[PDB]
This record gives sequence, C-alpha cells and structure tokens, in this order.
Amino acid sequence: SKFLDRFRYAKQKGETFADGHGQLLNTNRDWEDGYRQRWQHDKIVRSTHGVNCTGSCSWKIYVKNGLVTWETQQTDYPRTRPDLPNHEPRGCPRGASYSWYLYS
Amino acid sequence: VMLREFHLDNPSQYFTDYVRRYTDMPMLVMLEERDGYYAAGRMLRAADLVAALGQENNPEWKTVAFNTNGEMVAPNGSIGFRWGEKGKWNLEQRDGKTGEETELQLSLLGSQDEIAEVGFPYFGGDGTEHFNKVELENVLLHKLPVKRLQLADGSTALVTTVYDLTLANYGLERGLNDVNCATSYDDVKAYTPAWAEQITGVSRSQII
Amino acid sequence: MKIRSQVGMVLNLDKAIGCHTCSVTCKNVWTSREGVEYAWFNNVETKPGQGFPTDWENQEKYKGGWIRKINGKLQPRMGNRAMLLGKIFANPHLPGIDDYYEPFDFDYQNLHTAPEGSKSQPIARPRSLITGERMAKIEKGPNWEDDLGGEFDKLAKDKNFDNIQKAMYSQFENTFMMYLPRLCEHCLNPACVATCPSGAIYKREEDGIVLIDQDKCRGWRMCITGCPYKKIYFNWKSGKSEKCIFCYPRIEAGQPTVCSETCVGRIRYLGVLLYDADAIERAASTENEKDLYQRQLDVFLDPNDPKVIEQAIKDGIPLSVIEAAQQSPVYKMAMEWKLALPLHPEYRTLPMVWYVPPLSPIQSAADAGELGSNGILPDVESLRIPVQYLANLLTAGDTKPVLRALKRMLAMRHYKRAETVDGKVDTRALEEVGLTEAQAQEMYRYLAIANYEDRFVVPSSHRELAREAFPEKNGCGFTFGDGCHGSDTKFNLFNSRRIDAIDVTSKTE
Amino acid sequence: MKIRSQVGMVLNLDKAIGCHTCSVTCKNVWTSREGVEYAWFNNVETKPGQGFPTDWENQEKYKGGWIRKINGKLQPRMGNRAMLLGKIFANPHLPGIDDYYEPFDFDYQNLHTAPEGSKSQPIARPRSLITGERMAKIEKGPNWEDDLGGEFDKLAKDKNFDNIQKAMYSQFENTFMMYLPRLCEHCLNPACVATCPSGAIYKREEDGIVLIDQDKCRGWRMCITGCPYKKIYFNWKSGKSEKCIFCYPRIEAGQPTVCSETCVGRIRYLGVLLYDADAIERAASTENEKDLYQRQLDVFLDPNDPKVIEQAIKDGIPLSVIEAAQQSPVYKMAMEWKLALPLHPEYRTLPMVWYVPPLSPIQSAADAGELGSNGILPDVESLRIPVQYLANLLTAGDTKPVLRALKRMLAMRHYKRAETVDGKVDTRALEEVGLTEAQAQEMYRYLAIANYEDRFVVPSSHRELAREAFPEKNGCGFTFGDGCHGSDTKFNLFNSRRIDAIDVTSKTE
Amino acid sequence: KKFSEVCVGHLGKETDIVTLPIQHDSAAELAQPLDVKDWKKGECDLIPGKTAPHIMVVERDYPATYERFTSIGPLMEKIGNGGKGIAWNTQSEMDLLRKLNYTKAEGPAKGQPMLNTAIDAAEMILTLAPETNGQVAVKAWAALSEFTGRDHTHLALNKEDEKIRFRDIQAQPRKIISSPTWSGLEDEHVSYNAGYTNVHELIPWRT
Amino acid sequence: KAEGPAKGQPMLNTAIDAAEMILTLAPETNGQVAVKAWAALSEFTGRDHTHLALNKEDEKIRFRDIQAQPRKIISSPTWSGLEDEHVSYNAGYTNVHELIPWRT
Ligand code: SF4
Ligand code: SF4
Ligand code: SF4
Ligand code: SF4
Ligand code: SF4
Ligand code: F3S
Ligand code: F3S
Ligand code: F3S
Ligand code: F3S
Repeated sequence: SKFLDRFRYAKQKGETFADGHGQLLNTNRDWEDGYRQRWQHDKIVRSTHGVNCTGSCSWKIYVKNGLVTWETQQTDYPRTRPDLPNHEPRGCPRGASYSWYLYS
Repeated sequence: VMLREFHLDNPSQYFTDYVRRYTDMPMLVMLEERDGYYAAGRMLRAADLVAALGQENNPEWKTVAFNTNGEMVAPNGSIGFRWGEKGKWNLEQRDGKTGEETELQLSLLGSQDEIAEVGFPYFGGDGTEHFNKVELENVLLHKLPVKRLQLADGSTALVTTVYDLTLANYGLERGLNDVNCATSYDDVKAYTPAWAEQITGVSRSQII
Repeated sequence: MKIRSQVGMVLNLDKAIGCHTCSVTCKNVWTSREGVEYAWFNNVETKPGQGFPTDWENQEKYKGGWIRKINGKLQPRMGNRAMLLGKIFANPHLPGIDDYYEPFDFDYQNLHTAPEGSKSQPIARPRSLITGERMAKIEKGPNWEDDLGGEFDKLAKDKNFDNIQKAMYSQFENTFMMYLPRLCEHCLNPACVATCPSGAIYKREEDGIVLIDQDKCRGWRMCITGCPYKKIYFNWKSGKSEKCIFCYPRIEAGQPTVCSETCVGRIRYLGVLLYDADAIERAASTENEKDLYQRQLDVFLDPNDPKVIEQAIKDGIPLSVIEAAQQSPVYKMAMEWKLALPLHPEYRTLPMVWYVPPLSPIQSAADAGELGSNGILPDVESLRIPVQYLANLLTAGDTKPVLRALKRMLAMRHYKRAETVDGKVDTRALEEVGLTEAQAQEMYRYLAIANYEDRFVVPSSHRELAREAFPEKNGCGFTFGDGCHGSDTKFNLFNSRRIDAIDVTSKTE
Repeated sequence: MKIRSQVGMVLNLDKAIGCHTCSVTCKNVWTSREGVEYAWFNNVETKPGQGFPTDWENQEKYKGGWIRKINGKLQPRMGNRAMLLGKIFANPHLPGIDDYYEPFDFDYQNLHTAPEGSKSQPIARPRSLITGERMAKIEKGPNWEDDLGGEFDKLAKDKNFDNIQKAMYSQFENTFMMYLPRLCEHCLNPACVATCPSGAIYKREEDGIVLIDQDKCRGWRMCITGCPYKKIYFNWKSGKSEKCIFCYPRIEAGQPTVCSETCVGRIRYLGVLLYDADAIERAASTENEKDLYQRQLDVFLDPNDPKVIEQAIKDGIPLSVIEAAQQSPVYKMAMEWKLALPLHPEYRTLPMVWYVPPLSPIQSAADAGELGSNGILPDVESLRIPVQYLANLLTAGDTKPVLRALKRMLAMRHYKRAETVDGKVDTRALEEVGLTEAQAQEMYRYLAIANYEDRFVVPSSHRELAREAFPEKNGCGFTFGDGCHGSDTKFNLFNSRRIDAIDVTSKTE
Repeated sequence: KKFSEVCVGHLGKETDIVTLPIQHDSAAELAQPLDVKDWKKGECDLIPGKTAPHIMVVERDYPATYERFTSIGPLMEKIGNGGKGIAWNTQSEMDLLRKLNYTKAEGPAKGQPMLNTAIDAAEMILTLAPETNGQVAVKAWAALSEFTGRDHTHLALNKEDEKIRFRDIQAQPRKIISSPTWSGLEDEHVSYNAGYTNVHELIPWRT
Repeated sequence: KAEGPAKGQPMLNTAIDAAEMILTLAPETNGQVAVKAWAALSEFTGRDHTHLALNKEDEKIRFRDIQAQPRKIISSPTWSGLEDEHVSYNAGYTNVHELIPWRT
C-alpha cells in the first residue's frame, strides 16, 4: 500500500551527505517502469528512405503494439579503413520524422 | 557382400578405379616366415630394392606396387615425397622415378609365382559371457597369391598386395580352394552374413 | 568522501551541424503525447538568439539556479523554503505557453474532403493543439530563430552578448552563427530537486540521472522556475512536470541515449565520471563564480588512481563502471585535454553535460592575411566568433579556458597537417599549448576518427544489484493490473499480489 | 455466408524430432510467473502415452468438448447452461494439480552456503513451488513419459489404443514411438468459449485467435473442463485462467508465433484460412463424427475464387489477408494435398491446428523383404506405426484419410528418388495416389526445402482498422497509470484522462 | 598481471628445457621407418627428434608475462605462421593488426599490436587465419602447391579480397573461405565434403 | 513460368524477385558479371582490367543478406573509381591509373 508506505517515512532515510546539503533515501522506484515500457518494442526492421536526398541511410524501424512508432539509425555499416572515420550513424532530421506519415 | 558382388563377381568400374587410385590396396606387403605359414609383415619400401627404384630421397618411406605391366614402381604421394623434395607429393597416377603415367595393379592373382598360406588373427571366439561368440581358430590360414623378390641386401622375400590380403581377411573365396573362405553367405566363416548374425543378432538377410 | 558515478555527456560544438536530428528522435520516442507536444527534452538553438523558452538564460527574469548569500550559504534564486512556499498559489516567475510557443497542427483532411465545386484550391490551415480553434497565423515555434531568423537587434538581446560591444556584429561581413543543442544537465547540485515542495525529484544514486517521480509529483510547478536551463516542462494535461530522462531505459543496459546514438554530426560523447558527493555543496558555494568550473573539476576523481578505485569499490561502484570510467571520453575531454567546458557554471548547479567550443571562419580583415603561427590554418586570435561570447556561455565570462580549448584544437590541426601533408613532425603548436604528441594523437583518435566504441563508453546500471532480477525477468511486462506495484508494504485493499514476485515462501530456509 | 479469416497452423509430425524447443521458448516468454509455472501453453508428448494433464483425451473422465444430442442440437459435454451453473460451487470434473504435476525447484543455494565441516558433500534437494516445503521425491513432471518412459502397460492406457489389439506392441521388435507437440487449437466452435459463465473468453473477429479476457474472467474455472484438449490452465495465484494466446502480439504485425519460428525441426507452417462463420454450427453438429473432418474442410473457402474474394472484401477482410490466403501453406496441405488432418475432430470444436501424420520404419517381418511398389522405399502397408492409432488421433477412427496422407508422402519420395538417383521421370506412385508432377514438386518445395518465407505466410492483423493508430503510436507504453484504459465511457472517478488519446477536440470540424 | 608482479625476485629471465614429441605434419614424422628401437634398451642411440622427443630450449621472461599476454608477439613477423605441414609469411596481416588493435606505447612489447580486449584477440584470429582472410588463404594454398606440384590457389583466388571482421559477423554470420587446413570446399556449387580435395585436387592424405 | 507466353522464363512476381534480378545481373553486385564486364572493356583498351574484380569474382550480393547488413559493391567498368580496401572511391581514378580513355 502506497498509503501505508508513507509511515516508513523516517525509516527510509539513509545517510546525509555534503555536510547536510543532501539526503540519501531508500524509497520505492517502481514508477520508473513507466518510461521503460514506452521504450520497449515488438521488433526492429531494417529499412531506408525512398526520397531524393542522396543520404541512402539504413534505419531501424520500431514496431510497438503492432504499429510503426519511431525510428533510429542503424550503425552497422561495414567499417571503413582504420585511418578513416566510419559512416554511422548517418541520418538527418527529415528522415527521423518519416514515421509520422503512416497513420497521420 | 560389397566386395563379393561389386568388386569380384560384377566389378564396378567406378569402385575399381577408385580403390586403385585412392587406397593402399595395390601396395606391396612383405611376408614374414612363421612355423608352417607366413604372417603379414611391414609394407615393402623403395629402399628394399636394389636400385632403390631410383629413389635417392627418403627411400625407406616410399611404398611400392606393381603396374599393370608387371613392373615394380614407387608411385607419387607416399610420405617420403613430402619432405626433402618437392612436386611429387600428389595422387597423380605416376611413376615416382620416371614421372611417367602408370596404372597400378590391384591383385596378384593370375600372375603369382606361387600360393602361400598367411595367418590372420581371429578374436571372434573370445569375449565375455554377455556377448555371443563364434568359435573358429585364433589364427586363420588363407591362401594368398605371392611373388618372390630379390632384396637389396641380397636376401629374398615374398610379397602380396594389401588388396589380396584384404579379400582374404574378409573370407572371400577366389578359386584357390581356401577352407577358411566362405562358400556362400550362409557359410559360417570369418566375415560372413551368417557369421555376423550369430555375433550381432541382426538377421543375415538384412545385412545382405 | 562518498564516491558516486554518472554517465556524463560532452557535445563537440565545433562539429555541430545544427540539424536537429537529436530533437526529432527524442520527440518521437518520449514527448509525442498531448500535454507535452510543445516540450522538447532535447532542443537545438541557433546563436545569437534568445532560445526556447524565450530568454531562458535571463535568470533575473526567470529566477532559475542558485545564489550564494552573503553568509556563504546557498539558496535557490527562487527563494528559500518559506519564500518558495509563499509563491505556491501562483508561481510569479512561471514561463507561460507563449514563452515556448502555442503548439499547432494543420487541417490536412480539408485537402481530402473539400467538396466538389470549391471556388478555390483547398488548403490546410493551422489549428491550435491547446484550444482546437483555427489560428489566423503561426507566430512562434520552438526553433523560430533557426539560422539567424529574425532581425539582429532582436537576436542580439541574447543574454550572452552582455558586456560586449555588439554593434560590429550587425554588419554583413562580420556575421556569425553557431549551434547549441541541449538537454537536461543532470546536475550534481540540481536546482530543480531543491525547489520541489513534494520532494518528487531525485538524483539516482547508481548513475546520477535526475528524474521527476510521476507517482509522487503533485504538480506544484515550482521546479520549472528552479531549473536555470528551463529543461523541465509542465505537462499541461496530466498536471505534472516531465523532463529529459537521459534515456535511462537504454543507459541501464549500457546503450547510448537516443539523442547520442542518433547524432548525425557525431559530436556527442558519453563516458563515466566519478565524483565526490560530499564535496558538492563546497564546490557549488565557492565565492567567485569564475571558480565554479575548476571547483567542479576538483569534484571529479581520477579513475586510474588506486586510492579512488579502492574507495569506489568500498562505496558500492560496480567494477564494470570503474572500468568504463578508466576509458571515459568525457573524462579525457574535460579533465585531461581541457577541451570540454560546462554550460553556464555560474548557475551553481554543477552541470554534467559539457561542451567543446566551436572554431569559426577567420574574421574580416584588410587583406587576405599572412601565414600565422599555424601556417595557412587559423590562429585563435583570428576566429570570427567573439571569444567573450563563448566565455559568457561556458565559463562565467572567463575567456582563459575557452581560448585554451580553441587553441588546442587548432594546434592539433597544425600538427596533423605537418604530418599528413608535409610528412614531417612539427610539434611547435602543441608545445605552445602544453600538449604532447601522444595527447594530440589521442585527441585526433576520439574527435576525428571517432569510432562508435570510442564515442560511447556506457556501462550497465546493474539493475540486479540490491534487487531481485530473477522474479522480475520472469514476470515483468504482464500489465494485467495487479495493483501491487510501487509500494514496499504488501498489504493492499484489493486483496491482490504482485505478478512478478514470489508469494509462496521457501520453508527449507 | 459470413467470411472471416484466421492464421491456422500445420505441424508435420513426420519431421517432428520431439525436442521440446517450442515448449521452452513459450515458457520463457509467457508462463514463467508463479501461478502458471506448471502450465505449458505448448507441450510435447511422446506417444503411446497419457499426456499432460494425464489422460486428457479421456472425455468420459474429463467431460471436455461437445456432444450432439438426439434432437441434433449441440451441447457441451459438461452439461447445458443450467447443468453447468449447477456445478459452479465445485467443478466435479476439474483436473487437480497432481493431474499435471506438482511444480518444483531445488535448493541450489545449499551448494553455496553449506557450512564448513559438513559430514557429506552438500546437495540441492527438491522443494515444492506450491507449499515451499521439502519434497522427499519428485514423482511426476509435464514430460514424464518422454521417449516411452514407463512400463508399456502404463503407457498403453493411451486413449488412442481404443479398439486396437495392442499386445503385439509390447514386444521389443515391434516398439514404436512418435511425438505430438500441441498448443491451443483456436477452434472455430471452441468449447471453452461456450462453457465460460462470465463470457470472458472470445474469438477475435479479425484473426480468429481465442483469448481469455484477464479483466473480465471471474475465475469460475469451468472452461478448463470444457476444453477437450485441456489447453486452458488455471493460474492458481491470480485466480484466473490463462491459455496459449497464439502470440497475438507478434501475429498482429505479421510475425510467426514464438513456437513456430523457434521450431528446430522446421515442422510448423502458418497460413491463412478463410472460413464461413455462418456454417460453423451446421458443420460441428453433423450426425456421424467421421464426417466432421470433411465438414470442416467444407467450411474453408477457396481464396482464389473471385466469388469468395469479393465476398471477403464485402465482409471486411483486408486485401493483404486475402493475398496471404492465396499463398497459404496451410491451405495447400489441408485442402489441396490432403496431407494435414485435424486433431480429434470428434470433439466437435472444429480445431484450427492440424497435423500431417508421421511415417515410420518398416515393421518386423520374416525376412529382409522385397522391392514393393515404391522400390527400396516403404509401401504404406509396411509402416510400423498402426494406422488405426493415427486415425483415432486425427480422423475419428477413419483410416482412409490417414492412409491417403501417408501414401502421398511416400509417393513424393518415390517420384523424387527416380528423379535424383535414376535421373528418370517415374510418376507411377503419384498416379496411384492421384497426384500430379506439379503437386509433388510443390509438396517437395514446401515440405523438403521449406524456405522461411514458405513456412510462414502471416499477414498483418491491421491494428489501424476501425481504431485510432496515430494517438496510440504517440502515447502507448507510458504506463504511468491514467486509470482510463479499458473502457469506452470517458467518465472516471479519479478525474483523469487517457494518456494516449486526444482530449482537446478540433473546433474546425 | 598479478603473477608478473608477484614473481619479481623469484623468477626473472629464465631458460627452460622443454621436451617435444615427434610431430605429425613435420619432417620429423619420418622417424622410425622399419621397426621400433628403444634407446634405453640400447637398441639405438638417443637421438632427440627421431628416437626420442625433441629437446628444445625456451627463454621465458616471467616479469613480462602480462605485457606479452596483452600483445601479439614478434615471432609472427620473424618466423611466420603455418600449420598442417605448410608455412607462410604473415607480415601484411601483422601490419593490419597494428592499425586495428593499436600498439604498445612502451615496455617489453613496445610497437607490437595490442591484445587488451577479447575483441582484439578475436580480430587477431580472423586476420591471421586463411579461413577468414582471403589474402592468407591464397598464400596458404600457394605454400601447399610447392609440395604437390599442382596449383591450388585457384581455390581461394575468387575470394582473395575477403576479410571477415568481428563487427561484421555480429551483423550477420559469415561463411568461411576454402583453406588447405581442411579437405573440403566452401563453395556455392558444391557443399563441404571431407576428402574432397584429396580426391579432386590430388592432394595426398598424410599417410 | 509454368505456362503462357513466358513459359520457362524466371518469374518477376514480387518486388524481391525484381530486386534479385537487379543484384544477379549487375557487375557491381555479382563478381562473375564484374569480371566479364571488365573483360569486355579490356578488348577496347588492349589492357587487362579484370584484375580489378578477380579478387571478388565469387561475390554475389543477395537481397536477404543486405537486410542483415548493408554490403559494399564491386568495382565495375560502369564507373571510374575503385571499391577497394586500400583506396577510397574517386571518380576518374581508372582513367588516370588504368589508362582507360574518357569518352570524349
Ligand atoms: S535520413 Fe535523411 S538523408 Fe538519410 S535517407 Fe532518410 S531522408 Fe535521406
Ligand atoms: S538541468 Fe536538469 S538536473 Fe539541472 S536543474 Fe535543470 S532539470 Fe534539474
Ligand atoms: S537523453 Fe534521451 S530523454 Fe534526454 S534529450 Fe536525449 S533522447 Fe531525450
Ligand atoms: S483448444 Fe483452445 S479454442 Fe479450442 S476449446 Fe480448447 S482452449 Fe478453447
Ligand atoms: S502460439 Fe505463442 S502462446 Fe501459443 S503455444 Fe506457441 S509460443 Fe506459446
Ligand atoms: S515542483 Fe515538484 S510537485 Fe511536480 S511540478 Fe515540479 S516536480
Ligand atoms: S543538431 Fe545534429 S549534429 Fe548532433 S547534436 Fe543534434 S544531431
Ligand atoms: S470459466 Fe470463465 S470466468 Fe475465467 S476461469 Fe474460465 S474464463
Ligand atoms: S518438439 Fe522440436 S521439432 Fe518443432 S514442434 Fe517442437 S521445436
């Protein structure tokens, strides 16, 4: 019970730090699952953009709840010589917004 | 069964050529004198012959065989050609001395100087009480076609091929009237379907 | 002495291309909900400019950050505890929606459903996402000033132009612009945490990520004013505040944040920094604000020092975290090469997202110029971006550390050119800035080649420690609604039990 | 005539290797929670055997499935509505935990914590996951009979040995065993749905997957008895029942189920089947149970028939689903080649997970045998597994359809051997079984080569249809607890609003 | 690392006498051709490498154990690499490895490629092996060709530019290259079958 | 095709079938074709250019493989630069180093 937890008030207090400027607490953090479950997805699919930009960037298409939700760049291109920087992640702001179209 | 039907009675062109070029069957084995019979000794080496078959490098590590023309030769590929020299460690059917193409002969039957009895070890009669055994003789004497050769040290010796030794070991009758060879698959001899049925319990007809 | 760890971030503004890819990916993942559609956890601003929200750097106006009282004690600029509570019925400094922008959408469907016989070509007009009403015109956006969009006199109101004769910069030939991408600084002495009456904001012990507890937040909306970087955004629908979460779901397993991995310019670096939590208040309360930068560096600890390593282990820092700290690109840039600098250290929050200042085209001159100390390449004195502007942004007005960073970058360039073009060893520039060939080569490795494994060195947050990962692995995610999550006491009115826990106790000990 | 679609499944028992990989992957993903640790949504059984739960095929004992009354009307074997309700205080046919097995774990920690000076080597003993008490011995498990584990007289109690003189099979030389992997059949006329007093179980319209609503289920535990395949497992902790969910989260986007994609033997095929929902009752109530198999085939519709296609579109079937139905490996095996057969059609549920019967080594004989119609390969009459056993399992005792399937498989083998060994065309075997060269080559393509794209032809469940995918894409997953999910009426006592919805209505229409 | 510091004062630069049995796939395999002679029975002289094991001298730098463990030694460049009776030059591979793994800045192994991480070690394996580096594959088949007198480089020339990398296999498993270390082919027209090269390339079995 | 006007010809039913046609026929994606292409060019110039693709003659890029990881293409006479691991692609490189004329 979250209500009953309030009674463990002072009991959840750990050591203070920085000469009393701070307090370490030992309290529940389960609420953090809220953002974790948003990031979680069904799968990622490799795709790119059929637009005339010259980018030719490979992306990870995220499917969640059986729908396309967002995309982030693939970074697994075959690496260039050791004396050259690699291509990853490529991408651009336009491409990062493509997912918007599907159900817009 | 395979040797009897696909190598002897109805020779397979594919199988015959294969064992001729890819096995040590045509290779010559020296026979050792025993009391009343012979035993298969070490393989004949180029070094054992007078001119060492023209082999200067590792002659004691190169095996010998007869070509289809009755001539003795040291074919390419033997371990002796691997070190101390180059270009001859291959399976090309060639004469290791003349570098000329040659054809190895498998059996000496039909060109032997005489027939000699060679003893073969047989353990099928031994074993614990938990397994079936077939009593024959600890040593099985087989009739093998041989040829007498004059060695480099002046001595003489009888030789036969791995091929002939193998057919005898399997118990294949070849016309020399060998009592220890099978007269049929039902003949309980050292290595038949009838024999195996007793040892393994597997029906001879299935084995066949 | 209490050692704690955190994955800090460094953004190389010299490589910044102001593309906003970082902003779009964050938005798609974290803030596409009604209530936070106007909120950009990560936002990029073109400077000179006033930013998002407008004039966020003006603390006299917004009251963010800390002040050091005459007695030497720290107090939120917003006011002490009583002063702050006295403002709770109506936060007098609160930024309004118009300080950000009124979120909008367009009537695209009109393009599809326009009736036959229309007198003119149908069009999609703007509509407010706040009222749902037609908008006569869009007058503002989160990136309205992009690429010097607006009259100079307007952009130049930029707080960072303080103490600078800016007239000369209104001249075409002297034009300059740079990009400032930013997110929450996940400070060591966060002003937000200190200004929340409910105590819903906290810094995570294991990785230093600062979060607003969505259960515990009561919507007092005071924290928004408290943050001098204005990186906390009120969710107008839920009635609670939200902020950059440093992508903790990813960081927890050793992955880069979304804005870091998706940074197209490859300017973001992630690396562990070990800090002495017991020194936070001492550092943040130093008398001279120009000393805050160095005071913070002094709170960072040497990860290769056995004394620190042994203390770290004693204080609970995982071995893999200590290891990551020993190959941290952030530590190298901030502590070793002195290329990275904090963003507005004078706010006294001890920010953990630092920046390498940008180089720029040489300034306008009488002629084509002459070869300088760096040959055909620029000398720090010739750069067109006024160093004082950069100092106001990163070092509380002290140009010394900014000049050092810029000069060192140029020195590396001089050294590498001698090597790759002349095929000769020339360390003249490096010696002038106190760099060794080895340091210049490592700088080059990380800044130029910048392999993926070198840009991000993120260790696991080790969720198995001090918790029960086994039952969690087996039952997390089955969101049927057991009503038992979020509390340590097992009793619950609905007479239920946690789905991801074991209720049948072992009787065999 | 009301057309609906469903992704059916076919398991080729001839390729089954009884490895249980399918069971482990399902378990790890879906049932590793306390309460369902003993439940195996997918479980593999070695036959002859009684299975999991023990003797599940004995409907006289467990009362599963439907019966056809004298008046021709269907009624759950469990009883009509009133009869069933009269059993609600204590389900008299309910399988007990011991009918499955008492779930156990081991005291591994004793191996780690055993005290110094122990008299003997420490060991990890079993403990019950139900009571937490030490177990003197493990006496049962979900796969206890694996590979003929147990005396023949015990295994032979197998319901499928009915009407068979089984004595001869107790002889070593006549030994035989096969594997039967199984999951929920996601029936067209599910007995579970019909036997749930709360109406919490339903078949999804768009893809035919049968689910138990975890909100609405009240734990009446009658459905467990109703299912003749005993594929519904009570969650002893939550107090509600659960069952194979056909991995709908994956199917919804066009992916194979976990047990299908992880099937090591590559024996599982997934393909759409279009069926006439209006004919379900007529088919399931046919007088002779040996007619149920064909009656069900008659409910399946030809996906290449324009009449069916146009009706499908009119009934709302997505174009991509119709397309998938036209290249369905399941349709080919069940309808065209007649290789796949239902599992226990006599239960009258119209199951949707079918099986191709297995071939087996030739039976014991007097000699090595002679060349038969198929040369050195087996003739159907020589197979060691009694065809009547397979008929009891798949065709209500009718050996005709089983013999056809087996003979056709052997015919394909004969035809292919002539082709690949003799380099000749020999269709003698195919003609004898009514197969064309083209059919044999396609059978070979799907059964032998079995490329991934040919084994699984799963279309999307199209979650965007009749719903609002846009707001969902933007806000799904933020599980903060808005308390507004799961209801159509907007009013809620906690005065909240859905996180993934739009509350501000457009005023521009 | 701990051993290297703890051994100081106890073990330094030592000289070790190591016995080594006669190895198959080495010229020494041609030890006793016609019979068995036991030197301890006076049936022959004790000849290391022929009638007895090879007696080798190995120098060990115990304090440098860690530095050697974490670096690719100089023998690859000084002596080379090989196996199954053949050897080849692997200088180009070591040069590549210096760029991929970086090099020791100082100490006993200064200048040698690094072996700090498991990935550095994996890259060493991939770069040096003929199965994973077409360049090495061709040099390997070329070495074998000297013995047989038949060209075998045609077995890897069509993949000479192939170089399998650790990060690439993380993206997708990669099929290896035909190598003389084995006797079958990694080909797109014929599956791998042992003894295939002996039968079709006429390479002898090592008997 | 089983029957009809195109009986016996490879199929082009799906986009993947079409993609495989492209990959299999092009010298950039099929080393076998690459060598035959460079050989054709060699007739005109009188200089061997097959050495530019022989080391990749067995390479065959497939649609499903690129879904697993983007693949670098093969040096082709269709272009004037090299796809090499020691030198980056630079236009006009083959004209300058292989002595192939510009089509002027
Ligand atoms: S991310 Fe941008 S540049 Fe890359 S392919 Fe997409 S639209 Fe083109
Ligand atoms: S930048 Fe982040 S941690 Fe620092 S005061 Fe603002 S919201 Fe708090
Ligand atoms: S760290 Fe994550 S939440 Fe924060 S700005 Fe970057 S992408 Fe957004
Ligand atoms: S097999 Fe599945 S759908 Fe059919 S009755 Fe049982 S639980 Fe219901
Ligand atoms: S379909 Fe999914 S839930 Fe059903 S048995 Fe297979 S893996 Fe388990
Ligand atoms: S002041 Fe605190 S109560 Fe919420 S709105 Fe800010 S975190
Ligand atoms: S603006 Fe572009 S350069 Fe990186 S910091 Fe943002 S993605
Ligand atoms: S009978 Fe119905 S109420 Fe639940 S336990 Fe079964 S689904
Ligand atoms: S038993 Fe094995 S063969 Fe497939 S059906 Fe299950 S993974």
